[PDB]
Amino acid sequence: NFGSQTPTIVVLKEGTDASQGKGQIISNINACVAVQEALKPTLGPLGSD
Amino acid sequence: ASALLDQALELIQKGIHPIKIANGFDEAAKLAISKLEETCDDISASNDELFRDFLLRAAKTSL
Ligand SMILES: [Mg+2]
Repeated sequence: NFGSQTPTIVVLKEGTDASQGKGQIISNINACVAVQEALKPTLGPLGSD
Repeated sequence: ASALLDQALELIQKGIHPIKIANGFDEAAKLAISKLEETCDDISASNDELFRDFLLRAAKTSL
């Protein structure tokens, strides 16, 4: 009422990411598999560095 | 060292695993050292007069 703007209140502070939907927990799986991709060739005595 | 890497690059392109290349260089390094160790002779039997000559021989080479 103090102004014609009347902004809409956002629950979370600006800059916060989103979640739920579909694939949020899948995003955490692909992050661990990509890290696993580097450690797989290092396994075994014939492995690399 | 670079000569070992140049000969290793040709072996990698042939499909050889890099560890198998490193395993062959380790066994071949001890065979070369043990071979040259048998060929050399001991100069410690000479006296101090001849011992100075061997020091003059290796000095002129490094200079
Ligand atoms: Mg020198």
